[PDB]
Amino acid sequence: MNIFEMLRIDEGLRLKIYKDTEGYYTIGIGHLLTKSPSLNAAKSELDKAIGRNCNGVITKDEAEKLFNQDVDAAVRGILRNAKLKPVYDSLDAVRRCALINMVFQMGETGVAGFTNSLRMLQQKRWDEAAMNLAKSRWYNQTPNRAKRVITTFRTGTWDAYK
Ligand SMILES: [Cl-]
Ligand SMILES: [Cl-]
Repeated sequence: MNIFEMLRIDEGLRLKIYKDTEGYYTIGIGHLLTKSPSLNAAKSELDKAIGRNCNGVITKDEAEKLFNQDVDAAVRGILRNAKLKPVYDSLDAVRRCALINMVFQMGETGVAGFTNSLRMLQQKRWDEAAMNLAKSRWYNQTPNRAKRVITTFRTGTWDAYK
């Protein structure tokens, strides 16, 4: 198992513009296009991201390209973030993937706001951090996915995904 496989399971793959769980226009493997209510704005953002007239549809290849970009951006973002970097540095390989997952989903900023949880992960207090992570909007809105990420942090293994 690796980050790509992990995220492919949590996000799915769709080749046509769709609304995410929060109602935002998205495509491919969890690639947010926009938070605007306008399908056109979405369609516009899409073409700009692909560089062609897409008419709201893309190919698999294109979906995978956006995915590679997004994963790279997430890692780089973590590594640039004063709050995130130290946490990342302190973790083992598996749990690092869990932190990338959260960043991909919620943004650097979003994750950086899980102050208490971050401190606990940094102190290697697995069970405590898991419980704290659970007390969040995130957990309440997408519980199955949250639970998978949380178990990953708790155990340090890929069991939730197997
Ligand atoms: Cl809560
Ligand atoms: Cl879910």
